Amino acid sequence: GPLGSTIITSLQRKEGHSLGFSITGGFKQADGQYSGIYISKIAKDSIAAVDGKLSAGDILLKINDESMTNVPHSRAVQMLREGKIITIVASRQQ
Amino acid sequence: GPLGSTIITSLQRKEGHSLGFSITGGFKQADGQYSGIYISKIAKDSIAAVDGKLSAGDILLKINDESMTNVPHSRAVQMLRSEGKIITIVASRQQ
Repeated sequence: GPLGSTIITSLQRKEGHSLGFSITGGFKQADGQYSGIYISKIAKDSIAAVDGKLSAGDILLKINDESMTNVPHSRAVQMLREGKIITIVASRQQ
Repeated sequence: GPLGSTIITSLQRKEGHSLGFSITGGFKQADGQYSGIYISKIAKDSIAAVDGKLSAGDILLKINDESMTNVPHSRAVQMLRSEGKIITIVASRQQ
């Protein structure tokens, strides 16, 4: 059956470091909605990697009280570029 | 690599009929959060099946302005029973 772990983690920006994960998705669908946004890769040496909670393939659902569902790619990027503390809610399918 | 279609659809209850889809998930995790809620099955003859947008395996993210993320299973059931004639559902289909 379908299984989905709910991942919640808070990351602290470090001067000179980025969060260290790339994202994909958030594409405009023919029906007008925007596709889901996923974590594509995580740099082995980065704040997210050291945290260890997130993983590539996770779907991003929330970033600092901002929903990522039916949201364009550019908006999710701009929202991750925002304060010192970034609380992320994602889902990991298995 | 990962791709996910965002499905949004509004269903109308029919007097004498139920929505006609079962759900699974919403289990309490060791970290305290509740797992995602998925559509398990859809009755071949039901409002959701006739609508055709939803499918088994889709993860439910929103039901009539109520988030389904980090929500226990019983709460999702009660919210899919305490909802009015119109049910607006937002889910994601992974491929």
